Amino acid sequence: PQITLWQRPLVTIKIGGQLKEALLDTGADDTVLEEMSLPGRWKPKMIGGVGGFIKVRQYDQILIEICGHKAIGTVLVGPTPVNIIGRNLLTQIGCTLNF
Amino acid sequence: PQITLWQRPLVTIKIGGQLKEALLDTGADDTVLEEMSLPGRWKPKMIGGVGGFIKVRQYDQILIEICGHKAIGTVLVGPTPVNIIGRNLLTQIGCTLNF
Ligand SMILES: NC(=O)c1ccc(S(=O)(=O)N(Cc2ccccc2)[C@H]2CNC[C@@H]2N(Cc2ccccc2)S(=O)(=O)c2ccc(C(N)=O)cc2)cc1
Ligand SMILES: [Cl-]
Repeated sequence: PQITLWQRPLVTIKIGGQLKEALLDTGADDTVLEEMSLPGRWKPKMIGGVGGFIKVRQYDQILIEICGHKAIGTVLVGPTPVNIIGRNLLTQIGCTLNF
Repeated sequence: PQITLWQRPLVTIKIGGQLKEALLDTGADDTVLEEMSLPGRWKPKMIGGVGGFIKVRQYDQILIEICGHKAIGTVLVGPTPVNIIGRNLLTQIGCTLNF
Protein backbone atom coordinates (compact mmCIF):
# COMPACT_ATOMS: atom_id res chain seq x y z
CA PRO A 1 0.00 0.00 0.00
CA GLN A 2 0.82 3.71 -0.18
CA ILE A 3 0.41 5.13 3.30
CA THR A 4 -0.42 8.81 3.85
CA LEU A 5 1.15 10.78 6.70
CA TRP A 6 -1.83 13.03 7.38
CA GLN A 7 -2.31 10.65 10.30
CA ARG A 8 0.10 8.39 12.15
CA PRO A 9 0.93 5.39 9.96
CA LEU A 10 -0.46 2.65 12.22
CA VAL A 11 -0.49 -1.00 11.17
CA THR A 12 -1.51 -4.26 12.71
CA ILE A 13 1.27 -6.71 13.38
CA LYS A 14 1.36 -10.31 14.61
CA ILE A 15 4.07 -11.42 16.99
CA GLY A 16 4.22 -14.17 19.58
CA GLY A 17 0.83 -15.29 18.32
CA GLN A 18 -0.62 -11.95 19.39
CA LEU A 19 -2.05 -9.11 17.28
CA LYS A 20 -0.89 -5.58 18.03
CA GLU A 21 -1.04 -2.04 16.65
CA ALA A 22 2.25 -0.44 15.74
CA LEU A 23 3.59 2.79 14.26
CA LEU A 24 5.72 2.66 11.10
CA ASP A 25 8.68 4.77 12.25
CA THR A 26 11.58 5.78 9.95
CA GLY A 27 13.19 7.67 12.81
CA ALA A 28 13.69 4.50 14.82
CA ASP A 29 16.72 2.35 14.06
CA ASP A 30 15.13 -0.65 15.73
CA THR A 31 11.64 -1.95 16.50
CA VAL A 32 10.37 -1.37 20.05
CA LEU A 33 7.30 -2.99 21.60
CA GLU A 34 5.57 -2.76 24.99
CA GLU A 35 6.27 -5.43 27.61
CA MET A 36 5.68 -8.92 26.28
CA SER A 37 7.24 -12.35 26.46
CA LEU A 38 9.52 -13.47 23.61
CA PRO A 39 11.55 -16.64 23.11
CA GLY A 40 15.32 -16.96 23.18
CA ARG A 41 18.25 -15.02 24.54
CA TRP A 42 18.19 -11.27 25.08
CA LYS A 43 20.51 -8.55 26.31
CA PRO A 44 19.76 -5.21 27.97
CA LYS A 45 20.20 -1.84 26.27
CA MET A 46 19.04 1.75 26.76
CA ILE A 47 17.28 3.78 24.14
CA GLY A 48 16.40 7.42 24.26
CA GLY A 49 15.16 10.60 22.69
CA VAL A 50 13.19 13.64 23.77
CA GLY A 51 12.23 13.23 27.39
CA GLY A 52 14.83 10.63 28.12
CA PHE A 53 15.87 7.00 27.93
CA ILE A 54 14.26 3.71 28.83
CA LYS A 55 15.71 0.28 29.50
CA VAL A 56 14.78 -2.47 27.05
CA ARG A 57 15.58 -6.10 26.37
CA GLN A 58 16.95 -6.83 22.93
CA TYR A 59 15.78 -10.03 21.30
CA ASP A 60 17.20 -11.00 17.94
CA GLN A 61 15.93 -13.17 15.10
CA ILE A 62 12.30 -12.64 16.00
CA LEU A 63 9.62 -13.49 13.51
CA ILE A 64 6.98 -10.83 12.85
CA GLU A 65 4.11 -10.33 10.45
CA ILE A 66 3.59 -6.71 9.32
CA CYS A 67 0.63 -6.00 7.05
CA GLY A 68 0.69 -9.57 5.90
CA HIS A 69 4.42 -9.30 5.27
CA LYS A 70 6.62 -11.86 7.08
CA ALA A 71 9.97 -10.63 8.37
CA ILE A 72 12.75 -11.56 10.77
CA GLY A 73 14.66 -9.08 12.91
CA THR A 74 15.55 -7.57 16.25
CA VAL A 75 12.80 -6.57 18.64
CA LEU A 76 13.37 -4.36 21.69
CA VAL A 77 10.92 -4.88 24.54
CA GLY A 78 10.28 -2.38 27.34
CA PRO A 79 8.20 0.42 28.79
CA THR A 80 7.62 2.28 25.54
CA PRO A 81 4.57 4.55 25.38
CA VAL A 82 3.91 3.39 21.80
CA ASN A 83 4.65 0.25 19.77
CA ILE A 84 7.19 1.08 17.06
CA ILE A 85 8.26 -0.61 13.85
CA GLY A 86 11.79 0.55 13.04
CA ARG A 87 14.02 0.57 9.97
CA ASN A 88 15.47 -2.84 10.89
CA LEU A 89 12.12 -4.41 9.95
CA LEU A 90 10.79 -1.77 7.53
CA THR A 91 13.60 -2.62 5.14
CA GLN A 92 12.58 -6.30 5.12
CA ILE A 93 9.10 -5.53 3.97
CA GLY A 94 10.44 -3.29 1.23
CA CYS A 95 9.20 -0.04 2.78
CA THR A 96 10.48 3.24 1.33
CA LEU A 97 9.93 6.99 1.72
CA ASN A 98 8.66 8.66 -1.49
CA PHE A 99 8.00 12.24 -2.54
CA PRO B 1 12.86 10.78 -4.81
CA GLN B 2 12.70 7.33 -3.27
CA ILE B 3 14.61 6.73 -0.04
CA THR B 4 15.31 3.26 1.27
CA LEU B 5 15.81 2.61 4.97
CA TRP B 6 18.97 0.54 5.29
CA GLN B 7 20.59 3.66 6.73
CA ARG B 8 19.10 6.67 8.55
CA PRO B 9 17.08 8.83 6.10
CA LEU B 10 19.18 11.92 6.75
CA VAL B 11 18.71 14.78 4.31
CA THR B 12 19.81 18.39 3.93
CA ILE B 13 17.36 21.10 4.92
CA LYS B 14 17.61 24.88 4.67
CA ILE B 15 16.15 27.16 7.34
CA GLY B 16 17.04 30.74 8.23
CA GLY B 17 19.43 30.64 5.24
CA GLN B 18 21.56 27.83 6.70
CA LEU B 19 21.98 24.21 5.56
CA LYS B 20 21.43 21.57 8.26
CA GLU B 21 21.27 17.78 8.41
CA ALA B 22 17.89 16.41 9.47
CA LEU B 23 16.16 13.04 9.87
CA LEU B 24 12.90 12.13 8.08
CA ASP B 25 10.95 10.65 10.97
CA THR B 26 7.45 9.31 10.32
CA GLY B 27 7.09 8.48 14.02
CA ALA B 28 7.38 12.18 14.87
CA ASP B 29 4.08 14.06 14.59
CA ASP B 30 5.90 17.38 14.47
CA THR B 31 9.12 18.99 13.29
CA VAL B 32 11.68 19.52 16.03
CA LEU B 33 14.99 21.33 15.51
CA GLU B 34 18.11 21.76 17.61
CA GLU B 35 18.39 25.11 19.46
CA MET B 36 18.54 27.91 16.92
CA SER B 37 17.24 31.41 16.35
CA LEU B 38 13.93 31.87 14.50
CA PRO B 39 11.90 35.03 13.85
CA GLY B 40 8.72 36.15 15.49
CA ARG B 41 6.77 35.03 18.51
CA TRP B 42 6.67 31.49 19.84
CA LYS B 43 4.11 29.37 21.68
CA PRO B 44 4.63 26.60 24.25
CA LYS B 45 4.14 23.03 23.10
CA MET B 46 4.37 19.65 24.86
CA ILE B 47 5.79 16.71 22.89
CA GLY B 48 6.08 13.11 24.06
CA GLY B 49 9.19 11.02 23.49
CA VAL B 50 10.24 7.54 24.56
CA GLY B 51 11.12 8.86 27.97
CA GLY B 52 8.31 11.29 28.69
CA PHE B 53 6.84 14.65 27.69
CA ILE B 54 8.85 17.83 27.39
CA LYS B 55 8.21 21.48 26.66
CA VAL B 56 9.59 23.07 23.47
CA ARG B 57 9.15 26.36 21.55
CA GLN B 58 6.65 26.45 18.70
CA TYR B 59 7.19 28.85 15.77
CA ASP B 60 4.49 29.06 13.06
CA GLN B 61 4.71 29.80 9.30
CA ILE B 62 8.45 29.39 9.08
CA LEU B 63 9.99 28.89 5.67
CA ILE B 64 11.99 25.67 5.38
CA GLU B 65 13.30 23.58 2.47
CA ILE B 66 13.59 19.80 2.63
CA CYS B 67 15.78 18.23 -0.04
CA GLY B 68 15.16 21.41 -2.01
CA HIS B 69 11.36 21.22 -1.70
CA LYS B 70 10.09 24.50 -0.31
CA ALA B 71 7.68 24.52 2.62
CA ILE B 72 6.18 26.94 5.20
CA GLY B 73 4.84 25.53 8.43
CA THR B 74 5.23 24.84 12.11
CA VAL B 75 8.72 24.26 13.53
CA LEU B 76 9.50 23.29 17.11
CA VAL B 77 12.80 24.11 18.80
CA GLY B 78 14.15 22.11 21.69
CA PRO B 79 16.55 19.51 23.04
CA THR B 80 16.08 16.91 20.34
CA PRO B 81 18.60 14.12 19.74
CA VAL B 82 18.81 15.27 16.10
CA ASN B 83 17.00 17.69 13.77
CA ILE B 84 13.71 15.95 12.94
CA ILE B 85 11.37 16.44 9.98
CA GLY B 86 8.07 14.96 11.13
CA ARG B 87 4.65 14.29 9.67
CA ASN B 88 3.43 17.90 9.44
CA LEU B 89 6.14 18.81 6.90
CA LEU B 90 6.46 15.35 5.39
CA THR B 91 2.76 15.60 4.51
CA GLN B 92 3.24 19.06 3.05
CA ILE B 93 5.98 17.95 0.68
CA GLY B 94 3.87 14.97 -0.43
CA CYS B 95 5.86 12.19 1.31
CA THR B 96 4.35 8.73 1.72
CA LEU B 97 5.47 5.32 2.98
CA ASN B 98 5.29 2.57 0.31
CA PHE B 99 5.65 -1.19 0.20
N1 LIG C 1 6.14 15.10 18.54
C1 LIG C 1 7.29 14.95 17.88
O1 LIG C 1 7.50 15.53 16.83
C2 LIG C 1 8.35 14.05 18.46
C3 LIG C 1 7.97 12.84 19.08
C4 LIG C 1 9.00 11.99 19.56
C5 LIG C 1 10.37 12.33 19.34
S1 LIG C 1 11.62 11.21 19.94
O2 LIG C 1 12.76 12.09 20.17
O3 LIG C 1 10.96 10.41 20.94
N2 LIG C 1 11.91 10.36 18.50
C6 LIG C 1 12.95 10.80 17.54
C7 LIG C 1 14.30 10.11 17.64
C8 LIG C 1 14.70 9.50 18.85
C9 LIG C 1 15.98 8.87 18.87
C10 LIG C 1 16.81 8.90 17.72
C11 LIG C 1 16.39 9.48 16.50
C12 LIG C 1 15.12 10.11 16.47
C13 LIG C 1 10.97 9.20 18.29
C14 LIG C 1 10.10 9.40 17.01
N3 LIG C 1 10.54 8.36 16.04
C15 LIG C 1 11.81 7.75 16.50
C16 LIG C 1 11.78 7.86 18.03
N4 LIG C 1 11.06 6.77 18.76
C17 LIG C 1 9.74 6.18 18.45
C18 LIG C 1 8.63 7.05 19.10
C19 LIG C 1 8.76 7.46 20.47
C20 LIG C 1 7.72 8.28 21.01
C21 LIG C 1 6.58 8.66 20.25
C22 LIG C 1 6.44 8.26 18.89
C23 LIG C 1 7.47 7.44 18.35
S2 LIG C 1 11.88 6.22 20.15
O4 LIG C 1 11.00 5.26 20.85
O5 LIG C 1 12.29 7.44 20.85
C24 LIG C 1 13.27 5.26 19.67
C25 LIG C 1 14.57 5.76 20.00
C26 LIG C 1 15.73 5.02 19.64
C27 LIG C 1 15.60 3.79 18.96
C28 LIG C 1 16.79 3.01 18.59
N5 LIG C 1 17.97 3.30 19.18
O6 LIG C 1 16.68 2.11 17.77
C29 LIG C 1 14.29 3.28 18.62
C30 LIG C 1 13.13 4.03 18.97
C31 LIG C 1 10.73 13.51 18.66
C32 LIG C 1 9.69 14.37 18.19
CL1 LIG D 1 2.71 22.74 9.72
